[PDB]
Amino acid sequence: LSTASVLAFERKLDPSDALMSAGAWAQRDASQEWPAVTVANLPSDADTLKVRFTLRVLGGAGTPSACNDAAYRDKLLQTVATYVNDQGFAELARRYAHNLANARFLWRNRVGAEAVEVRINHIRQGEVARAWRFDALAIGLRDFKADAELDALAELIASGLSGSGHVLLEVVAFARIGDGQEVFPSQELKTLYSVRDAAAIHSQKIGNALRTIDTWYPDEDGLGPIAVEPYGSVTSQGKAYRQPKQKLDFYTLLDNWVLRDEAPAVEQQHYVIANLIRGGVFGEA
Amino acid sequence: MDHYLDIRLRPDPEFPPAQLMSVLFGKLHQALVAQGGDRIGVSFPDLDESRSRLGERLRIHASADDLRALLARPWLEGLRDHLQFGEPAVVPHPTPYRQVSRVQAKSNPERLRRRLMRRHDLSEEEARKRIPDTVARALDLPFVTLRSQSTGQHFRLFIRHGPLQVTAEEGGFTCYGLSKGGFVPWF
Repeated sequence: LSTASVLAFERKLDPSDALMSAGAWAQRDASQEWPAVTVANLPSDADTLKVRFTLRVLGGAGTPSACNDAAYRDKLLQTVATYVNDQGFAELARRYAHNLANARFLWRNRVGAEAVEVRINHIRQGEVARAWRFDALAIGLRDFKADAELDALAELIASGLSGSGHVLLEVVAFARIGDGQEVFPSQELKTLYSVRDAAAIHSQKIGNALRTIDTWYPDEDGLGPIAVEPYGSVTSQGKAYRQPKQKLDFYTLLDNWVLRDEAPAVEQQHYVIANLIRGGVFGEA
Repeated sequence: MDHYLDIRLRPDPEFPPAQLMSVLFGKLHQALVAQGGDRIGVSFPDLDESRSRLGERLRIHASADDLRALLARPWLEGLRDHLQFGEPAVVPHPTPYRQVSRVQAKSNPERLRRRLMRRHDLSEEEARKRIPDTVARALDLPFVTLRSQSTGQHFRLFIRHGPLQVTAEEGGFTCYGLSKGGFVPWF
């Protein structure tokens, strides 16, 4: 009937902090004990990297943690219900699986690498239930939406976002950046970011490569994907995109589709649902 | 050779122009170990000194053998059938006497100064009034900041211009990444 004043959503697709360990190649499957970066001098024995984080795919899309109006609550839940009757989460889930497929969570530890392999493990207990292996340099990173045996990893995340099972994913990334150069972890307020005396990447930075989805935007599709952001901006390159003057924008496409029940051929609604999977204090007033 | 392409001014959401646009130009290549190919060209057409900036867009002409012989392994491909190649460009018949360089600047480090001066495995009885260093005072750094590990803003460099020819690189003769002279014109 109108927008509420207090509304927040919770972070689905939450990664953990990815600890980065080095280690020499030809010990790959027997990588129980590879040491981590011990600080700030890096050897030449170790010739590849090892980046591991766990990923939980929770479930629930348009259910707020803390709403304020019950009519708006049920209208938003029936909008997400009419989205999910149309199709699963599998179109968003295959695009999340694309970012899982390469190691694009290695931000600059991937550019300048000769072979990067990513191993995703769907685990029910400590026992591993089904494993995956992908080649990061040889798979996509831009477009054309085509690689076999990745659709099962898409259907897994579609089930986990739709709630058809608990999904826990334990990923490992082996980056042959070369014979022991000095890699770059995240940096706090200059000091490198650590966890326990082991260098790592923040989970919002690991998570920022996962909602790098959005190849649909007002300009032509020649530059590729942007992270799904309200008023979708880039913070250091400088270009702050998706101006609210023109209508393709999260708050506009949310408030006109919940309150004003819009349905032309507008089936790029994946940006709005991908913002709801991101969560956050949306508005309000 | 001729087969050089420029793209038009499009904004790229993968490359921030903040601290690495004048540093990483040929650093991901294997030219520092030199096990395979060794031909790479470094150029800078843009000399504009207005206020706190020197060089901001990419036009750097490399060699002829590097795109053709060194790329037998997949290292720059994948972007083959994106667009159709249009009308070809010409190699410019004019060129000026303009081109900038950076080769030989390593003479006297500034983080380690007092002990490079006299150590030949002997003592120091007179080491306080040897030369006056308090006479000279200069402060200017308009050069390309090119960074490494354990650096501040920038270590040093001074303009040591004057070596310039109309001759490009040669095989086997490399000092850092470039030889005496080269071919790049204005247009």
